[PDB]
Amino acid sequence: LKAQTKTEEFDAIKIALASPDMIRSWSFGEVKKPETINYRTFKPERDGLFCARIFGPVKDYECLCGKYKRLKHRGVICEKCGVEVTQTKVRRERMGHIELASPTAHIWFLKSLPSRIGLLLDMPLRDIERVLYFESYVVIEGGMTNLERQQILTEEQYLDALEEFGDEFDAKMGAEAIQALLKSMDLEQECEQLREELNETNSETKRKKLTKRIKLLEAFVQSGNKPEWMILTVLPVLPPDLRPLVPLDGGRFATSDLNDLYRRVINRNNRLKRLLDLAAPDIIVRNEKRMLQEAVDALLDNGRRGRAITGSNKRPLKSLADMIKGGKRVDYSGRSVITVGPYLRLHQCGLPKKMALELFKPFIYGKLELRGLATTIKAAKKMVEREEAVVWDILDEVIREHPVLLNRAPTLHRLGIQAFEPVLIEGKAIQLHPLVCAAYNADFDGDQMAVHVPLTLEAQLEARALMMSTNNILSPANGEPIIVPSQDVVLGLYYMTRDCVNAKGEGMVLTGPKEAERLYRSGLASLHARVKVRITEYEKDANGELVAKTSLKDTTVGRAILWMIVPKGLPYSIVNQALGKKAISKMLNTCYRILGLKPTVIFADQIMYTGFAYAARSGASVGIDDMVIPEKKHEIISEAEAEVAEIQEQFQSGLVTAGERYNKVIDIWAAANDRVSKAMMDNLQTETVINRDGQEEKQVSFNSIYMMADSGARGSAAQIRQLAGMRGLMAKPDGSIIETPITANFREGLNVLQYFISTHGARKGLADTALKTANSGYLTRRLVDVAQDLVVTEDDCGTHEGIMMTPVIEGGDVKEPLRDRVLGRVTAEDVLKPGTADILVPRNTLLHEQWCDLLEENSVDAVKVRSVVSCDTDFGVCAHCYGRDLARGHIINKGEAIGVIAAQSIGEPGTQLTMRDITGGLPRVADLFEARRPKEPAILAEISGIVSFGKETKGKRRLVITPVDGSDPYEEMIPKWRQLNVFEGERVERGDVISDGPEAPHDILRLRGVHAVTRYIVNEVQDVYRLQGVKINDKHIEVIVRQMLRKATIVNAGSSDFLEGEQVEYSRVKIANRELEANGKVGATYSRDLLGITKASLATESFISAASFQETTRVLTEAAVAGKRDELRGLKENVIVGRLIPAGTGYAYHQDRMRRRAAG
Amino acid sequence: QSQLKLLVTRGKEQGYLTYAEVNDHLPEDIVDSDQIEDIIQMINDMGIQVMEEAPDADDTDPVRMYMREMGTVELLTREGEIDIAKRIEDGINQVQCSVAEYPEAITYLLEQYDRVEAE
Amino acid sequence: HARSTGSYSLVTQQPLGGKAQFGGQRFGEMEVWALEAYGAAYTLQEMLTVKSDDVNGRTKMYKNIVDGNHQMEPGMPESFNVLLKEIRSLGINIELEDE
Amino acid sequence: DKIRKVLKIAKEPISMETPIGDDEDSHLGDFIEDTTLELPLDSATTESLRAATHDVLAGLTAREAKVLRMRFGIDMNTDYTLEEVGKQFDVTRERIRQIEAKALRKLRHPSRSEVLRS
Amino acid sequence: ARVTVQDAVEKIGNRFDLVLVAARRARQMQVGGKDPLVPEENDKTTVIALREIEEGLINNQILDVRERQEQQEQEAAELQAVTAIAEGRR
Amino acid sequence: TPEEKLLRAIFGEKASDVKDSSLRVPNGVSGTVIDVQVFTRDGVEKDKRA
Ligand SMILES: [Mg+2]
Ligand SMILES: [Zn+2]
Ligand SMILES: [Zn+2]
Repeated sequence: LKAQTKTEEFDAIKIALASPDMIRSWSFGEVKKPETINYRTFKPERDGLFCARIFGPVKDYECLCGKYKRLKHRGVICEKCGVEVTQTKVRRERMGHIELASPTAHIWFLKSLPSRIGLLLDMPLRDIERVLYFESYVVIEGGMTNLERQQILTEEQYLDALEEFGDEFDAKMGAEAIQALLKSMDLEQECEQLREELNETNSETKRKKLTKRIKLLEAFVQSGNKPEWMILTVLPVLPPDLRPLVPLDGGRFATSDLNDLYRRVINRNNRLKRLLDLAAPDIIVRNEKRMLQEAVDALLDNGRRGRAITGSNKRPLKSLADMIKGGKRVDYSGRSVITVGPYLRLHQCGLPKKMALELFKPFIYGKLELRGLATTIKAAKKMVEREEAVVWDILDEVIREHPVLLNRAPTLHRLGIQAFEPVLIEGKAIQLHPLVCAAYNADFDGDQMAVHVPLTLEAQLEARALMMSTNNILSPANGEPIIVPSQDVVLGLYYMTRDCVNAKGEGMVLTGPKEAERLYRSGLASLHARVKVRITEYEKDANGELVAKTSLKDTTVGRAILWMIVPKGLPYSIVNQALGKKAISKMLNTCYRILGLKPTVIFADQIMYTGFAYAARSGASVGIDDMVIPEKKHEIISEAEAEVAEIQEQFQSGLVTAGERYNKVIDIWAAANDRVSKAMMDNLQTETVINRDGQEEKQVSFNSIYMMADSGARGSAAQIRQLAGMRGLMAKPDGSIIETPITANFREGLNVLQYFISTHGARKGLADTALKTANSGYLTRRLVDVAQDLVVTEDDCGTHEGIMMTPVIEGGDVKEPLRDRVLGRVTAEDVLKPGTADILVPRNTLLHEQWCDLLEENSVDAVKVRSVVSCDTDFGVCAHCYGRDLARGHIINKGEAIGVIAAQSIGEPGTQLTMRDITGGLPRVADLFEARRPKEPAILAEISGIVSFGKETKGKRRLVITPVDGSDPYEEMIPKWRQLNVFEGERVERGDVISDGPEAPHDILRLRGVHAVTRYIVNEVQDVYRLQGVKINDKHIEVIVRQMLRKATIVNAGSSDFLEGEQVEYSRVKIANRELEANGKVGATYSRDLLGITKASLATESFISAASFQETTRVLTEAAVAGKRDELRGLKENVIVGRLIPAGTGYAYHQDRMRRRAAG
Repeated sequence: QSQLKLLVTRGKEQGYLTYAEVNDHLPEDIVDSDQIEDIIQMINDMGIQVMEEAPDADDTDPVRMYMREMGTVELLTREGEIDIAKRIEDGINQVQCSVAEYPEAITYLLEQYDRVEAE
Repeated sequence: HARSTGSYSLVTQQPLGGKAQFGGQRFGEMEVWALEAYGAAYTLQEMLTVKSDDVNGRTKMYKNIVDGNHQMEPGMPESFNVLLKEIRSLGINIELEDE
Repeated sequence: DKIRKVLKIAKEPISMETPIGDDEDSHLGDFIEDTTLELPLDSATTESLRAATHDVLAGLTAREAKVLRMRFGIDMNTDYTLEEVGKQFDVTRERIRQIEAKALRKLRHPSRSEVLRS
Repeated sequence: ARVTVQDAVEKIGNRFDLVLVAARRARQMQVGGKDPLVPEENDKTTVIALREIEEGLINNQILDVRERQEQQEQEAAELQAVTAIAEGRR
Repeated sequence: TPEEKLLRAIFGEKASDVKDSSLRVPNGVSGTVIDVQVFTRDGVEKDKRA
């Protein structure tokens, strides 16, 4: 016995046509005058666009005239002027209407791609439907003689037919004529007779229009909307506050264009009303009616036909539709220039004093009034406005464990916004931890970040348990660590290794920590010698715990002292015995996988501190003598120019092909470039001589530059090769290469010519960067738009099938193995063992248990693994079938947000993708995801049969192959162009290659298989990331491909109507509920269909979600026609409405409310 | 034929949606702001089938359409005008005479006059 | 720049200033991607309603802050209520029914 | 000055949808601030003001709290005068004004309303 | 637990549910009957609840059950007024 | 508001029918005035300082 009539919680929103009476329901009065505000009193006119009696009062609680002022009469209307004295926000929510004389056609339901009023009526849009309502050619409204039912007549034909019969087939013209047409139309009887006629002896020569319209008519009739509402007779009015005319600075009002529109339509409508009472000349009245049509259409949606101008502005007027067709500012926020903060931890950030003071204003107020100090709220305001010492301490209390989340401009992935504990800093710049300085892709060139203050309690906990930096150790894209130490610190730890012979060395042994005392007290060096010490190692096995292991290993001073930082566990020493390069991150990774979060975090802070400190102690610099040039430079250059000289002489005397000597001489200079490069590196690498004991030995150069290169720290081979070696082949604006490479280098002088040559490379480099940077996000938007609705649900379903994972082997003819693509993956079922037993069924491949997949030798290189591609889930993703790859080490928590994180991880490295039988680059990625047919698609054998020619060029034609065997034939079409690969008589299998060219994903999915096409997409999209050298897990690719294969096509006979291509969601859930419902014969078999990202994203349940990205004027219209309703499970549509997101911290709420909406 | 064959055969699929192409390969008076939206609506989005929904739908201005019906001149001369005006006065006269026939119109005018003199 | 609470535009009740304070920072699509990725439902909730353009919400939650209660008590943003009125201003009708 | 006021009526005038800074993308009507609304700070101070007064009239007597409350008209809508209060309390005019002043005398030490003043 | 917060997820899986329950308890502390179990040590209610969850006390079923007892305490102990009202409209 | 009417009644009314809109140096910045200037309307009482 509920049935509440108030503004409570809603479970869904409904969209449909509006009856004239439906408009009257919103009407709080009727606009009747084009008047807005008074010319002198500046007061709302009587019945104008800004009435007070109709809409709302100007001032809050005082009426128009002034008979009533204060809260005494908040429910009673005024005597002199019926002005309901409530609020002024009432003026913002009140509707109102205008009631037109002659009917008017709604511009949307009239001319919006398909003519809704036309297709519903079966009548040409801009041809007939225009000429019959623009007062030109009269139309018929049903005749029982000579004339049909919807034919078009001229005035002459009208009077002729009227004379022949008349007074029994009367049919007007114009708007009301189309009204009587739609009104007379019987949706029910037509829905029957159309079904009858459009099924009688007709092949595929008609079925198109038949199925189309019948589905459309059935939809409209079942929608509930009456076709009468299509053209309106009562036009509603927008609230005044949503289109106000507010006085700016010193007069000069500011109004909305809608006021001009409504004023025009009101004027034209009034004249029409007046003409329908005075003398009524047909030309005059009909013209004014067409003008009313103009005004109404211009108000609803300009678009579209010339665009009504006026308003002095040469620009058009922003109609209603243009205000809803196509960035959320927020309080408690700020931004500033960022700065490095070495003394910070990983969970801390430097927040400026004055900045944090203004940010936590309301918190300071509350805490002040709570303790004492400030007698009242305004006292607190005055107390903080006059920064009075004690207030700062109170601030030190409010920001204590109150997380503040930071954000950078280009937010590519989840790690764009990370939370920190605010640390007050005497300054006006925002300091950041140098470890998470890579996740933001932030530099200190002058980049500036923004800060947000989690106000809500659960918002603070969300920031601490999710967005906190300490929880984001690993990258969501690849399992590898993301807060890994960078340039400065890594060069430091690289210097803390680097075993140098002798030089204050000798093997004076001690025990770990004591070595520190040895280092500070000089005497001994630091990079010697090697030297031996006692290392107390710790290891665990089987029953965990800890097992000591004291020994005597030969490390160095640096390794000895550095060992102190290493946590309890770990293999110890051997992780330090190496150096500082990539194992610097490997060490962090292993530490995380064998210890945990906290030990890894503190280890990260320690290694950062260590790196910085010892790097500072080192004092590595970059003098001009650090980049030593090879002596053989001029030699190699002369030799190369000698060879090219001979080639040019040969070209002079004919001999060699002069047409392509350009290429081979380029090979000469290219070889020479590699010669200079190899010479420079082999020199600058080792060098040195030292003098160990009895002198004479060789190590590796301590040449600063090399130290930077052999330890990450921004220093690559190519860059160094340009510094001391030579800048190789340079590009030319033509796209060609110049046959005179930059012989000189930056260490040397650079001639004006070759610099004017290199300027092209720099120009196109920056330009191309500017393109791919925006193009990357341009792809990301499509990825998110298509994927941001699926979330891991229903815990862990059954099913065992899944793509057989195998090491990506180009080693067929080039040798290149990668076998780490299986880890944190849930096993399909006991994937065998050269003997028996071993692997369990649903056992997720651990990080230590994937290392067990090496104890089964190189024999086992194939494992079946559950993936998101398969998974017999319905509207989500099985937790098992997904994996675990997060910043978290465990499996994904039930109700995460796989879609967005997948899209982000894919489109994040897009910044470093070079756009162009190998396209390659971001464009290649786009084409693979869009699933576009190649420029020269190959062909496959649909059914295994016997290959034979089917009439040599007898069409038409063009060759024909016919693989026939067992039963029934097939006739494929070969267009002569491009050869073949299978002679006549030979047999083929189900999906064999008979064109040896580019494969089409549609054909692969349609014939080869889903596992094959998904394997193709992932292994082809990865191959373009291999070249760019960007690590990205296959899980996410499989994730987007999952809903990339969302819909299918049914071919048989079931409750679903055959030709309709529907998603396997409704398909599977309905076929599961039909085998055991009444009969399996009341349902058909479906067929998976490959559709691109855009084509897939285009289709979606919610009309609001669609109204977001795709064309709003279309989606909103068509969704209006059929009584559709969003209810209401998507992310995006649940975001713009401003409620809890059906994922993460939500989900539980949605599940409860979802089950709650089962009672009715 | 012309429009259909040209549009379909050319746009396959014109790659970058080359708009500035077929809009010149169309008849009638050009440079309109009306026919524009009817081409940007078909090309993409509902591909393949939309290109079959275009022709079947393909199988303008207030003032220009106003001068059209005004085109029916039926102009007059001094003779014509005086003629029409004469018919006006004739009709009016017959109406007023028909009012004179009505006695209650006279007596009502009499009653309302006494109301006028009674102030 | 930093802003606790300031002025708002007449059209859309969104933060803006330059007359005494500074117009608040802009969130956006790039950021709501991240918040959805994390699962910060309440963080996005507030960042989309009370923290921005929820007329009564901002005031109610501000009072709850000075009283040291936090919580939220959100509501339908005017940046969607306006959308209702604008769509309803056309011949099309949208209603938010209960259950 | 008549001409001066005349020129303040000219022009439509300007529409909000006018581009200004040419940002992404600017609109004149987007810079127009709302003034009919009150600052959340101001609303909070007003509420705390109600509580403050509601707690200050507690340290008074009935024949003094009611007097000040009814005279200056608070928590009762319609405010009354010396006569309408002097009739409901027998003693008329000067007597009730005496008490009305005595309450104001009482408010010369507390700081709550003092700081709420500004 | 001012740096994970990871130890709490072990006691109750799904970091999201962790946030919900922890916010629930933190709400109980910030407004209403405070009474923490783990010593404060100058920590916000945000973290105090997390410290408890890590400690092993105060979970989801725990709060729900204690809420049941809370209702059985407010209702059953003050039923005299409710019954006296029950005889109001017969 | 009644409470505010009482409040000023307790500390002195002086409820002037005027507001306030004086040009103030924005919070944060601080410096020295080097030059003042006043452009008066053509037909307005010139100021003492002007
Ligand atoms: Mg930069
Ligand atoms: Zn009134
Ligand atoms: Zn599954």
